[PDB]
Amino acid sequence: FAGTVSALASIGLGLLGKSSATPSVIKGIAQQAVGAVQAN
Amino acid sequence: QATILKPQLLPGESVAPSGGRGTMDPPVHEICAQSIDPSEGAVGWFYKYMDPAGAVESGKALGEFSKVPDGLLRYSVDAEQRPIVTIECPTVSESDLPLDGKLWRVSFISFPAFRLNFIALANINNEALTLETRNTFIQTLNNITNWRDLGTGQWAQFAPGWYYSIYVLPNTYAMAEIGDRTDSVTQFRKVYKGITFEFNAPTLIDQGWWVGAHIPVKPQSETIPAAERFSAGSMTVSASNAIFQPSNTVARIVWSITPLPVATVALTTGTGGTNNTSGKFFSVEIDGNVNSVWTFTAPASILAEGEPFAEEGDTTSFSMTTITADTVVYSVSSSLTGSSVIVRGVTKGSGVSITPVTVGIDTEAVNRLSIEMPALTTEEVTTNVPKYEQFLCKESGGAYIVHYKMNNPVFEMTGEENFGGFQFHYPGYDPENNALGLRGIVDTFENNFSSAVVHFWGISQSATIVCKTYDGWEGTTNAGSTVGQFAHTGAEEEDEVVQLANRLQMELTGVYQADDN
Amino acid sequence: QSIDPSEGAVGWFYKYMDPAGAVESGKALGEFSKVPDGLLRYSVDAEQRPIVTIECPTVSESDLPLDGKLWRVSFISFPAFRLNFIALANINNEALTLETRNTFIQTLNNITNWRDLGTGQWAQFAPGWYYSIYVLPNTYAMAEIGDRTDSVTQFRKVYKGITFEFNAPTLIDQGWWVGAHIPVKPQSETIPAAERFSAGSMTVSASNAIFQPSNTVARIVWSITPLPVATVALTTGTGGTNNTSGKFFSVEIDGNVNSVWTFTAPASILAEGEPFAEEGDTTSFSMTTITADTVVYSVSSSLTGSSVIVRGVTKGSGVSITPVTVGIDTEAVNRLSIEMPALTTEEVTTNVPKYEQFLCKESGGAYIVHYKMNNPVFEMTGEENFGGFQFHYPGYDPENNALGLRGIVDTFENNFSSAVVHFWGISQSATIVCKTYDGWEGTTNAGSTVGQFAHTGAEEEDEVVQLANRLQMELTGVYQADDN
Amino acid sequence: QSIDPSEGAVGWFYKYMDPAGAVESGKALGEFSKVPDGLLRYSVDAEQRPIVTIECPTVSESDLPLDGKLWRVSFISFPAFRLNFIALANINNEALTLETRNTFIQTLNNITNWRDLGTGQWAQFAPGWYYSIYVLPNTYAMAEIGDRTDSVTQFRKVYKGITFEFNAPTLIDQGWWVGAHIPVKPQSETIPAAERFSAGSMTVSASNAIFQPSNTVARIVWSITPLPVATVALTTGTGGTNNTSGKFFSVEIDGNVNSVWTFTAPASILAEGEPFAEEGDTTSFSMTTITADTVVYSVSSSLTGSSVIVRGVTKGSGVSITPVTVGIDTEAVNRLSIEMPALTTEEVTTNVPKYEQFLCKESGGAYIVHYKMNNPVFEMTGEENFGGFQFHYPGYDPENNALGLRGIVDTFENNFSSAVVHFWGISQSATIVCKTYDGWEGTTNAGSTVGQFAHTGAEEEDEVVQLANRLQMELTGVYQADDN
Amino acid sequence: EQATILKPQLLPGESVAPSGGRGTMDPPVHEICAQSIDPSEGAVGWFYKYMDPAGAVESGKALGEFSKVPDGLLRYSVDAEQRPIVTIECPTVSESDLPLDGKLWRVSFISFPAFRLNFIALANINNEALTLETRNTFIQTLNNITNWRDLGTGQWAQFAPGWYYSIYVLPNTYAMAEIGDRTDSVTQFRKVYKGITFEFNAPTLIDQGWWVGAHIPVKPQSETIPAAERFSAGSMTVSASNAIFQPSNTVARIVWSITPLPVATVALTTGTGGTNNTSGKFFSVEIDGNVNSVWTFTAPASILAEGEPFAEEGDTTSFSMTTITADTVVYSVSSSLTGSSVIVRGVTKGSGVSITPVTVGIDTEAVNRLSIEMPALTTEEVTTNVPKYEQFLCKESGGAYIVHYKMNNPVFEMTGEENFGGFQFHYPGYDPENNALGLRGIVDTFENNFSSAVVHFWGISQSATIVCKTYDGWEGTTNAGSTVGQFAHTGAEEEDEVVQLANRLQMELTGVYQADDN
Ligand SMILES: [Ca+2]
Ligand SMILES: [Ca+2]
Repeated sequence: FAGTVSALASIGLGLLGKSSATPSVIKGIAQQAVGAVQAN
Repeated sequence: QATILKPQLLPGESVAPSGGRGTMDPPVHEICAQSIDPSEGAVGWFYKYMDPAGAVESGKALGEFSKVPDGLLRYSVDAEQRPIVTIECPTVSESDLPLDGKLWRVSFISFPAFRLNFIALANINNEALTLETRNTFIQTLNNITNWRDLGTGQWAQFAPGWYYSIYVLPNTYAMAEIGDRTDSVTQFRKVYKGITFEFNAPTLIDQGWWVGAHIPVKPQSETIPAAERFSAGSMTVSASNAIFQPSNTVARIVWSITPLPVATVALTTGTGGTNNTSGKFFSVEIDGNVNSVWTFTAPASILAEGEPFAEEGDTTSFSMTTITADTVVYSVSSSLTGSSVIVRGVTKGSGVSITPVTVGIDTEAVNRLSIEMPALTTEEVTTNVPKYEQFLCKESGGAYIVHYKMNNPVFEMTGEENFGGFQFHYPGYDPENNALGLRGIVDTFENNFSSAVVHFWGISQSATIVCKTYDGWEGTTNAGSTVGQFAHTGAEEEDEVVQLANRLQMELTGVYQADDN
Repeated sequence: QSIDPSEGAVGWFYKYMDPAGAVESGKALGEFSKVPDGLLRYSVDAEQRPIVTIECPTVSESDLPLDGKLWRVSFISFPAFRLNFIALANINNEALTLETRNTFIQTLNNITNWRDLGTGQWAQFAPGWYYSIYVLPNTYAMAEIGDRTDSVTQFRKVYKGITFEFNAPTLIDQGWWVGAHIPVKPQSETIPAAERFSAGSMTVSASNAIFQPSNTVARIVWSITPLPVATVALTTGTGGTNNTSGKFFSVEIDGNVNSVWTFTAPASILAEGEPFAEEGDTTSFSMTTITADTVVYSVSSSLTGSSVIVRGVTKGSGVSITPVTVGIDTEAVNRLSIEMPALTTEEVTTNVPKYEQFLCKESGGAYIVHYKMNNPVFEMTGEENFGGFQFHYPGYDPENNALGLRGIVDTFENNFSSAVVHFWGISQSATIVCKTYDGWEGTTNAGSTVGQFAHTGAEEEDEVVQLANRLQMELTGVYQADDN
Repeated sequence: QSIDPSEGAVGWFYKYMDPAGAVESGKALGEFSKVPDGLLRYSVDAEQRPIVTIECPTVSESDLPLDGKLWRVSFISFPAFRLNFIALANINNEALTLETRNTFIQTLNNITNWRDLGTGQWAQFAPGWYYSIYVLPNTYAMAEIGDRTDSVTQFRKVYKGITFEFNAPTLIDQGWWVGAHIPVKPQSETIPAAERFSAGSMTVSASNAIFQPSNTVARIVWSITPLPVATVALTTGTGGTNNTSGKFFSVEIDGNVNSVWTFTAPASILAEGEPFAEEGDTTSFSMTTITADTVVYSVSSSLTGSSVIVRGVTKGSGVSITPVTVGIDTEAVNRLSIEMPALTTEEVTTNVPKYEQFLCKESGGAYIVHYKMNNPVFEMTGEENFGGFQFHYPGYDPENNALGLRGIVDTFENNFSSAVVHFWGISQSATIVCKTYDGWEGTTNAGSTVGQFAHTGAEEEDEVVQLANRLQMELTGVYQADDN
Repeated sequence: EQATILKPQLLPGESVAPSGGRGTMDPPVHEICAQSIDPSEGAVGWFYKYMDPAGAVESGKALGEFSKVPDGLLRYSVDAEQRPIVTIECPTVSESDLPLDGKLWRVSFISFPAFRLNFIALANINNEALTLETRNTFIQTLNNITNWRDLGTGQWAQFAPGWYYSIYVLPNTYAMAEIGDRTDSVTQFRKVYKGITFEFNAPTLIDQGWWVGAHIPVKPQSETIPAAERFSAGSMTVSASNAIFQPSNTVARIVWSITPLPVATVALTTGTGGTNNTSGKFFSVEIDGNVNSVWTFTAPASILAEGEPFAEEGDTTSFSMTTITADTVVYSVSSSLTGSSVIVRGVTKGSGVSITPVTVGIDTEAVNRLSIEMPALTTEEVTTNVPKYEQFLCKESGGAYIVHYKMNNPVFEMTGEENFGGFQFHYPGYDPENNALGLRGIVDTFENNFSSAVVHFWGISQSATIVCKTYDGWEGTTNAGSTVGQFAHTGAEEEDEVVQLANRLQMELTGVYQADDN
């Protein structure tokens, strides 16, 4: 349970699980997973 | 709408004061919608992939449009080459009248190839192509030796009323294939490729029409053996005619030799008129009269008709005994005493004369790519293709062609797999007429994209074609890559769009008018 | 949105799913032969349903002897463009031993002018073994640059459905079978193109000529790869010369030892570091000894100083290769190293878990539905992997491979799984009818006839395609014939 | 309930992601070696977890000296079937001269029986440089032609990912590295099949022997391209031999200029266009000279009038090759031209952006994780691209490439990043433990053992995979070991 | 606040045909609206990069096409970063064992805002004080390098006894061949920023070491190598040394090379080997060996030395060593020329190189060399003469991190071809006599704008090394054959509004920092 990279999955996999399943949406989570953000 | 920014450190990553990565995924300016948020690159790409030339001057181009939005590559370099070539009739057909109502035919083959743009061949006379006519053509493109020394876009006679030239893509072509300085990238994809064939004609005699149609072609790596002590080769003497001088007097044969090393051919005994390559293998461009004789020191041992002909330190002398206004007889002569002379019958503007040679030179193995020359027939295309379009050049101020991910439903990464010596086969065409060694075009062929051709017909000697091409390639750089310094993260997968595109494309004809550019 | 798919995309569905039943269930709608992946801007989709009557190698077609004797017959189906499938049979229900196996293989790779077996007709290849090939008419029809020539820039099987109906009198309506799909991609092992001379090999298979004194006569089919087709005619003795339509040199003959066949060399030849003939010599091939088991042969020519040639070939199994060099030239043309789908009823089980097996009595035969197994999408299979495939397999020694352009030359579907079906307890008094609904979709480059049929590639019907290979997946590509 | 992937997906996802944390985090569950793309009827998924402790070349795995000396070690993981990666090294702290790297490569392009190297044992190709080949056991274990002879049709790497733990005592952690995934694809440059005489070549790589007279005694690796393997042994002189296991001829031996080993020809051989020796004739090999940088080798044939060989070879440099020609028959096999993933710290950092460098001390090693980097979807490498790994690179000229079936013989996983991890300035006294969690999915054609656990393909779970794919294109694939 | 501007593809009023017009579109400008300005990321990004070329990226400030100086000067431009990372290591004397409580080295770096070239290394194993002789021996060397690309591999190179240096180039730019057959480069160019972090790769404890860094400007004033025809005069150098693991007393290595003379494949004719060849276009070769060993090749062009005809287009000249000691060596070059003379010459291994003046029967391309006054080498010469420097113990700083900046000019005047050359180095106390004639030395264009730097390290345990993670940004204007024209497009807009800061900011501080602040 040291995997960071792994956490960075279950985090998004986590979302996905209750996410609209849109591949567009997937992009969303997939960036959130990397912990990205909307700057300003 | 809004901008996105990913962190160097992944949630939790604990880097040192100089660790991490050295990059910073350029921000995401993906635009927004009720259902999707493609990034300007994703978007730009869509339009570019769709209407390359237009979408740009259309203003709809933007962001990493030269990158494909299918979030496949973790990192990738990419760009677009917009080389603009002006194709125009080869023969300065001298006319006495004030109105040389002459017309010429011309056709272009587009290959979604890494370094190659498209091919083109015209007929000074508007005559169509004959089988054997066509064949010579073909066998010529297979026999082209130091092909690189042709990218200049220069015209080249192969048939009587026929010439042909090949156009590279300025930079990718500007990336050599030698072990010393330049080697390609690990692989790539033709992100989108379009060409406009502007009908540059005097708005006086704007006659003519053209047919365009996309045809997919996948290459076949019919590879060449790696030789050691000796290597098999082919001595080529494609006899031709002096674009100006008297056939029945002077000939213009091109003389190359498949695996034998490039060695300067200086005309010694004769009248004069030579132009040798710079390619790695030995080839020559020379025109002259009978008595004339060129020379050169044979880089390596050479056999032929069984018996040895030359040795490293030998000096070969090539001449021509007879020059009918259409046929040509020639002689090849070795220093090496005990050897006998070589002679052979050719026919300028016709097939080449082959000479199963053998060169005392280690031979790197390299594949040759067996590629079916797309319907070149005035009217074959018209048949095997329903999605072809066609109008008069007058109307459609030219032709607009947009290639597309034709072969694979999705965008694979055509890599080194299919790379090599283009060697075109076709129906009715005999390969026996195919030159040996690694000659012909050499390039990585985007096996995903749609190859495609467009023949112009019934135009005027005066009318010329400005081919504005927009080639968009993306690939992964390895080493020595003079480009690796441009690669960033690969486009994000926005299939939402992508699919649409694919549909359109499919749904559409990759051909349009240079007025819909 | 209803998820409305073109009625023709639906056709494709069932067709892919159940290429045979779909037709029968009328569910065969629209131009079902085009793949709804919305890929091609245009394309030609075709579907040949060629039917073959498989009889037991020796058993007549006329009279059906109710022997109450049996025979093992298996078929290997390949998603090859024109090649429908291959079938091999043992007139004694026997097992496929190694040599037999290897011989079988060996043969297929050394099949010179393979077009010579376009005819479903059998061909002994071992002591009690025969094999034959089944081409897909319409495609096989596509003469590779002859007089009548059309062409396709690339294609992809849209589905393949073969159903080996167990045509056996209910009387001895016995035996069983095992079917299974095994995906195989080919590798392009190249046959270097050459000039003044071209290396090659002179093969000479030998085996008893059904209906001739076993120990006396022997039917043999000897060929010579780069050597251009030569017209052989018996020169002196007991008749028995069947020639080839082929482009290279091959001929099947039979006769007394003293019998002699001869033809003129259409190009200079070399054998055992030595010369053998000029482009005009009169080559003479005959036999020295004929054993119901073995056979010695020897060929010579009018070439002055031309030594003779001699080697032996134990009748029924393998060929006597002869390293040769021909005076003509070769093309780049390469063979296709292709793994050979488990030929033993053994491995098939021990390797394919989604394989099936029923008795031919209940399961009126065996019906298999080929499917895109190779890659998750319907990639286009073009030129890239076309060539004379030569199957390799454990045990099989490449040594036995010819040297020229041999074997079944065709294109392989870089996607569809190949499948094999072994019938075991069949009664010679039974024949396996083979319904073959196989439909490909490709693109034309040059031709005078096919073009006019090319329209638009089926629209991207993502939703269907989706489930499509989803089902095929969780499903055994094998099925009870009667379930077609 | 948006979607419910079965464990085998999750477990997979997490693995094709953090193949270490997956397991470590117990997140790896279900039959995870199968890609939930749902493309197979049946498939055998598998995960080989080799843990090799890549110790410095000249080091005692026993009483390691707390030296404080350095050494470069670059790992170039390839998504090959039974090939984990290659290990580059350099005891003397020296850069990779073109000479050097060109020597390196050629070594790997001319490795006679690469199998003889599976031991991953160190091999000195250059004065201070070594290499070695670590393999994915279990697969490699399945003997190529085998005894139970299990044969896999097609496969596909489902997830590479391996960590290169920086095994070093706080005393000496002086170390820093940097990885990066660079995709690679093999272009099948085919080796032709010939008949009576097939060409090949004779290689001889000379170098000094560990703990031996750097000018009095030198070790070479003499081999022959298409030559059938034959046993050698010192005949007269200072002992020192190591025979090959492969089907071709090669051997490693140490000794002085007086030392002479010999073996008997397995078949005819021509050399310098001259019959060097026939079947019987016993060939001898010795050294006219021996220094610290050069060696004159010379092979004497038992043949009568058989002129012998004499050759200069700078030990530590390339391999001096003598074109050959054996009387054996050869099957045409495929050599695979393959770009060599940037071998230089800079070459890598400037051309690849998604690289990630670290100080070993802080980053407890390195952890790279490959991923389907070519096909946007998991196609299925099979026979498709299998052969002799023969690499090139900028600079490298094939002028020094072996004519025979050499190099690393395997199948390169078409679509999948091959990566590189360079460890610079590592303590002599430190090693790299390499636990790779490699997994693949394939199909069985013939075998007796593998086709048992062959089951159904993974259930097509897009979203899952979809995401997985997003994260990849998204990531670096190179992380602090502390992140596995 | 955010904003996105779009420059139409047309101009107000332009009536444009479909087919034609402009072929390139303008990448959309994204501006960060500020209460006083709204630069585009390609600015900020730059800004930051230019300012902290590493920490700006590690931090998350490297936005857009930051490799483009925002000063609306170029219409079109090519931008690109290069982050080569070499791990300069101690050189090799021999597997000569190594105790931790023992040996260590001194290694210095000189970084020049040169287009292709990255930085020049230099180290002394036994840890030495740069003696005058040592210096010259060095400089003379760098200069007399024939096919400078020959070592672009960033491989160590000896010269003085126990002294080695090396050259590291911008892997991608070095990758772009010069004056090659059909090869050439960009039109102009200008470093957009460039910093280097010499991470201190040292064992946690043997953290011993101290380094100094400082920015010192240097501009190349060019001197020319005149063209000629019948024969182009030049000279052949031959330096000496003892290969590694080599009996220094009787096995010497030499960097024998002739200048205007064409590379001619050198081949060992007799005796032990020890011979390396050069890819470059000029005759250069590296051989070593027992005294009486012989080398050779076929003299490509008419050679005349010692005022005497020495060779012809075909003669085969060979080089053998008369007497080789563990310090000095006497060599001999013999012509296969009918009654030619012979060249007996001797050189001191660890120092200097024998220049035998020659004249080659070959035409020459006039190409000038750049008189670039080499910067500091004297650890204390810096400290004293350059105020804005910073010294640190590696123990208390993971290393050094320097960052340059247009110092030579307050503006960013594109430093085109105007100063291209195989720059030989100039230094206080160096005889330009040791200089090689012909066009040798490292070839390249020098950013006639940026400050060059130097960063000497001492007391670095042999076992400790230095990872030199660099970040060289630059933008030029491509012309023809450029393998980059594609990556070209619209120039950066003028953000002097910001630029200014950056300038007066840099100057505000040193260019030297801690390798833990990047
Ligand atoms: Ca593919
Ligand atoms: Ca100025």
